[PDB]
Amino acid sequence: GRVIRGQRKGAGSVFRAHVKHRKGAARLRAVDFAERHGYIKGIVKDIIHDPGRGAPLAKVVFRDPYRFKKRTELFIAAEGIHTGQFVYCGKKAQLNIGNVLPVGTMPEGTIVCCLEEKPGDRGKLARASGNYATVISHNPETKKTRVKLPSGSKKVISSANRAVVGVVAGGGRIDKPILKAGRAYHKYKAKRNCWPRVRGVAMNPVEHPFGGGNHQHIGKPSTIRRDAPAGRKVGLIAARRTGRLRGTKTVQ
Amino acid sequence: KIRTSPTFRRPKTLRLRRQPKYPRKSAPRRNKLDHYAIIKFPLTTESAMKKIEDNNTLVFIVDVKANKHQIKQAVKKLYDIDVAKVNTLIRPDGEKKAYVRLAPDYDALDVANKIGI
Amino acid sequence: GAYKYIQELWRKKQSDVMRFLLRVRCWQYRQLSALHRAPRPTRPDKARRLGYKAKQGYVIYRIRVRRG
Amino acid sequence: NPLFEKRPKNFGIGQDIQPKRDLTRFVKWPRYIRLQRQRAILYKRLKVPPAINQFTQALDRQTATQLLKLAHKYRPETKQEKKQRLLARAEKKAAGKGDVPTKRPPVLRAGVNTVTTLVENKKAQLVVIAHDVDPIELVVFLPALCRKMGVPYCIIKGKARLGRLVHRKTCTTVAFTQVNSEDKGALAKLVEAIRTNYNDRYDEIRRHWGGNVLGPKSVARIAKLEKAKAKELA
RNA sequence: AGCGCCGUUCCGAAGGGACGGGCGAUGGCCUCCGUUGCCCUCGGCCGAUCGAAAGGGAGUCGGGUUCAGAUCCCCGAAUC
RNA sequence: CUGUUUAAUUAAAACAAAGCAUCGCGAAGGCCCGCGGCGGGUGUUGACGCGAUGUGAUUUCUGCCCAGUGCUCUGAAUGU
RNA sequence: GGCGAGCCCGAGGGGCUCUCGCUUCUGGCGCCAAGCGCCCGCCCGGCCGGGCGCGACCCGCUCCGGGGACAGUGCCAGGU
Ligand SMILES: [Mg+2]
Ligand SMILES: [Mg+2]
Ligand SMILES: [Mg+2]
Ligand SMILES: [Mg+2]
Ligand SMILES: [Mg+2]
Ligand SMILES: [Mg+2]
Ligand SMILES: [Mg+2]
Ligand SMILES: [Mg+2]
Ligand SMILES: [Mg+2]
Ligand SMILES: [Mg+2]
Ligand SMILES: [Mg+2]
Ligand SMILES: [Mg+2]
Ligand SMILES: [Mg+2]
Ligand SMILES: [Mg+2]
Ligand SMILES: [Mg+2]
Repeated sequence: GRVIRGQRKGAGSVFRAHVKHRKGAARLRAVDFAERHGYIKGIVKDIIHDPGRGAPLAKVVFRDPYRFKKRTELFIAAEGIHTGQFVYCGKKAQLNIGNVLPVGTMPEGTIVCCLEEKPGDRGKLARASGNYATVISHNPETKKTRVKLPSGSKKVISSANRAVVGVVAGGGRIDKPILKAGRAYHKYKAKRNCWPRVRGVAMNPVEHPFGGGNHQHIGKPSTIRRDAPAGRKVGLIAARRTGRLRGTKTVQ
Repeated sequence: KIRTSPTFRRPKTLRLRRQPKYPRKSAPRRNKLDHYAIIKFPLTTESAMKKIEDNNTLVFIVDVKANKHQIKQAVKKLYDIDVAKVNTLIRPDGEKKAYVRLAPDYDALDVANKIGI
Repeated sequence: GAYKYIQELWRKKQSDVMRFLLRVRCWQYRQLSALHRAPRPTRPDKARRLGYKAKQGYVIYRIRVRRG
Repeated sequence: NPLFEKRPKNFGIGQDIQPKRDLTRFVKWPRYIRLQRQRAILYKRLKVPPAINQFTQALDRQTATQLLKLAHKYRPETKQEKKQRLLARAEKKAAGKGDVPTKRPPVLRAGVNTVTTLVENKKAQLVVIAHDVDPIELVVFLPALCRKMGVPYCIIKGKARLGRLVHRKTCTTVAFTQVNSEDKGALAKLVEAIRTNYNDRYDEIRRHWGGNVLGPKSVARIAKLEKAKAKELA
């Protein structure tokens, strides 16, 4: 039969991200001497709106200790920062909201965001609007630290990776209903073409594993495993359960 | 010596000037587009004739490989007259039409009678 | 005088004196490019019995292909 | 005296800028620089076989200076003095018609194909084996062959210095076969020390493995953990 | 296998420029200047290049003229 | 609901839609492309995100069955 | 090295054992070395223009971190 809708995402023809009007990739500073053995003053000049992102972007300018040139970077704007606040960064930086510092310095229960998986990749985990991570279980030997992620997973990471202290601003973004198709169309036109959302039962048999027949019924068990080939994994992909929840996660 | 920069690039090596052992075409290629080959036809129609009286301007048909400066030099080196300006168009048959307006010291009727049109 | 010793040392290419040099050369050549000019043959006996002579005009290219 | 003040700069973190330091160990080196440097480091890390750890166990510079002072006067002829001797001897045998003007020419031999033949036929009195040959397989059979044929061999560092006594870029081998009358004592004095160093210790060299040295950062880490273990045990 | 394909900053020794100083030489009216070579010093490209007759893009307007031209040609007045 | 569609026999009760849910995935990853490379899309992205589904505003509810077919967890204690 | 602390022996002093650094009220500025000490051609013990070192410690064998004989890659076999 025909190639399904799910297989067209890998071509990158019309399903790419709408990437021009974005301001830039939100990263931390590439780690160096001033952030591993001290701290350095930085000034947030203005916060801006990266399109396709509900979290605000912050434009923090630094000073280069090696050449006379003011370098400008793009942080994720933490909650409560304001233009003109001296955003500090480094190892021995004092714990305040906005100051990015490694997790080995901060105590347990420190609510941070925009942390790193590996030390030095400039911010990977907990970057969406209104999310945070919980820092627990430090270790003197075997430099590791548990972090509770926004999904509830407790990941053991290194002790040298960095994290901006605070939560990501823009929290509560999913509180308002979109309330019409128009704001959803403008939201997805800002983000990417992720919206040919057509029901797989309503579409044809030759184009989807579910559709067709004189009645709009699935006809097949929608719980389809991970060993299934491409064009087959539709519906519930490797579903360990279904139906209404009972507890929160029940996963060790 | 101290390498103060973390980036290593090519050193400025010595490049030799091209001093060939033999020329490669035995001779300079002669100028095919000379003064006698730039300016071909003096146009003698009604509108081209009206530019002699009412404009102090000759009309010529030029090979398309020439420009305003070569037309000006060709007129000054063939007809012994000075040129104020040269306007060029491409006539849609394929050739170039050049309206050569002369200096006010010269007379287009006299130049036309000397060239025979 | 020597090329028979070079040949017989190359034959048993699983011994410890050869496999170290072979592993070092495989690392050295894997970290190189795909097609490039080796200025002199690394196997002089094999190159000479295939037809290399040490004179101007014979060029050794070291080349890397993918197995399978 | 009037104004002439001192203007110091504080080079700490978060203040006045850092000066231009050496930056030697932090420059992005090219591919071939990294190739040869990690090649030397890889020879230091891995275990080399006992047939190539013979190399880097080589001749000291006093005996090498004595060896070069002996080898400098047995130099092979270059093209200029070769043609000079050919023209001179040809003119003398044409005019004076000399039957045997030269009895025996004393000159050494070069090249691995020549030296291996000379040690197989026991013509070699002394063998000089270069260190810096990039295919080591060309050279590895020669120490054991000179040992089993009883000819003394000395491993020397630098094939370019051996090429410059033969008027060539690389020489790789030098065989002393014929000695003069006033040089036999000096050659015996060299051969006695060379047999003391290399030939008499061949069963000692063949058992010893070379290389197997970790990086100095890892050695300092293991030494720090060893001092911590000794502090715990004491 | 291969015509070739992928990729556009990635795994690259991917700048042929310059304020200036020194040394040497040539040339013009060798006083005075203009050139050439060598050495020192300085100098992230966000990577060759293409891609809009509606995007960005300095500066011409008034009158008259032909059967057909017009901010283009003539006169007059300006600007880059 | 406003919207969209069988251009050239259908304009709809059809599709979409906000809302309600479910599942996979903490990047050496989830879902995909490619004949090929640790090559690409999501990704200038990081669970308030991405991908895949059922139902279809608001109000009130989401009955009972894991026998079957799927999906998933778990153990070399254990048949093949 | 104490403008800093430490933990003891202990009369000055000793380092069994460690902590490092010289920027936290402010939407300011910060580069192309001040200073010191040697060595050069010029005024008779005077003037100009230069070079070197300390400022900015010495040495070393991965650029620095995180994995690592696993993951992957090539072939073969069995599932789906
Ligand atoms: Mg909700
Ligand atoms: Mg939906
Ligand atoms: Mg739908
Ligand atoms: Mg249908
Ligand atoms: Mg099907
Ligand atoms: Mg050659
Ligand atoms: Mg262009
Ligand atoms: Mg018209
Ligand atoms: Mg007009
Ligand atoms: Mg109709
Ligand atoms: Mg993925
Ligand atoms: Mg409803
Ligand atoms: Mg039910
Ligand atoms: Mg490493
Ligand atoms: Mg390990």
